[PDB]
Amino acid sequence: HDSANFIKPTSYLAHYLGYAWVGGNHSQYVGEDMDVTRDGDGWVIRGNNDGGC
Amino acid sequence: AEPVYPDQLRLFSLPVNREEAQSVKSNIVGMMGQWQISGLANGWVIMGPGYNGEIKPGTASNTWCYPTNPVTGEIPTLSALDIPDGDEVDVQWRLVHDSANFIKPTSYLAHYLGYAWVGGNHSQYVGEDMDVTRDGDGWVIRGNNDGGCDGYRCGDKTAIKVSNFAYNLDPDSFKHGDVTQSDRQLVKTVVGWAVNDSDTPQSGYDVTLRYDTATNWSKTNTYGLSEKVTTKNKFKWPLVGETELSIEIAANQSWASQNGGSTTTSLSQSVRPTVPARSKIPVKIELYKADISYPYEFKADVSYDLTLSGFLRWGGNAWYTHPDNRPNWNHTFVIGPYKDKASSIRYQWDKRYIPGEVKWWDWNWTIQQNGLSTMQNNLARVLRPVRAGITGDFSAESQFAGNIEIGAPVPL
Repeated sequence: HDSANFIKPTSYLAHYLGYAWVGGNHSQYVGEDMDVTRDGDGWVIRGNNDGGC
Repeated sequence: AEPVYPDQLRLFSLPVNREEAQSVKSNIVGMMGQWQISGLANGWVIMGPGYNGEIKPGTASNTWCYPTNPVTGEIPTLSALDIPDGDEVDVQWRLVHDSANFIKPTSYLAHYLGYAWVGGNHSQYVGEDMDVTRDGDGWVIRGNNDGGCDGYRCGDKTAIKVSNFAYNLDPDSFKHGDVTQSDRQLVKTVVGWAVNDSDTPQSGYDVTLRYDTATNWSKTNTYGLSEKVTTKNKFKWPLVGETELSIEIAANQSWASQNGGSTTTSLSQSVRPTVPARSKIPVKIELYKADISYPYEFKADVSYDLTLSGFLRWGGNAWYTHPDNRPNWNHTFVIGPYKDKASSIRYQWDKRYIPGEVKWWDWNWTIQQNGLSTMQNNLARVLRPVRAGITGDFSAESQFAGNIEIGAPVPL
């Protein structure tokens, strides 16, 4: 849940390597508007997709 | 950045962040009417049901807030309950027949989680008019049902079951008494001599006796196929005359699979004497099977398994899927040290801030219904430590018993 030391650096790496759409629908910037969830024994971080795009 | 405990959230109509709102989103959105909209900090808005909980930039007439200097709401620790000394069954009897320190706290927990009819027919109050009985190796506590009652399924009362007691001994307290033997049967003996005709003491001697026993098992599955072609003809041959000739060609395939296992028990004994110069020493070893018995005592901390069994109320219960068809439920908690997540009250309480961990009981629901301090005080009593002195007796059949002897030296 740390934005400046985890969520943004990781999002930029995915972006620089060529992964598409690394961000949510309420911001035009990389790593913004990301949702965090607990899933089994790990965690999943993904852009928010409740609105349109 | 920091954990958010939903019981601390306060809505006003005169400030929670976007990141905080998302981590406990389903609690905030649950506490909202359909089509309602409320504000968050820094220009953000959280929308209620019907908008599916959407968090977007915007404004609102009212705001979700979280207090300055919040609390964690941990379960308090109480001092230990002392039970007068006796054997295991006497100590168990004293615990389950205690009304103020056992029967009522346990009854209230079942009630707060949603179990129906936790009480007898001669009182309108929870935990009153309860009967206690001994059943096999455990105890059963249930409301008395000899008179009549009035309510939907009022004859289907909830039971509280107590079993699987365990002891954490104080390291310096354990003692045992005389060990006695009976029904002794001989397995084998050996006798012999160690002889030293040198001018120095010698310790290089060894006599060893060993006895082993074992069992085993296996299972096998076999499948297969076969194909055959045959031809037959008649011919006239020299001297022999008409002959029937038959030729057969065949092939086959087979597959098999096996599983198995075994167990072995082994016991051995040795004697290794030191023998003086110019002397000899006799030795002897014996092995028997025997029934073994002895008395013991110690001081310890008492733990147990607590099981709740009944049906869950239609109007609301704490099971995380909140069923409404009045199903029969059975759940076990371990009152004592941690073993697992499903059975640990402290684990589940402490993790109530993470929605993905709520797989059994919903403790945020119980707080909303009864109050935070209500639930803290009830759980502190349910989990209170218990101590007692224990006396008892050990017995076992067909165990091993032995004897190893080094005799007096004889000069050569």
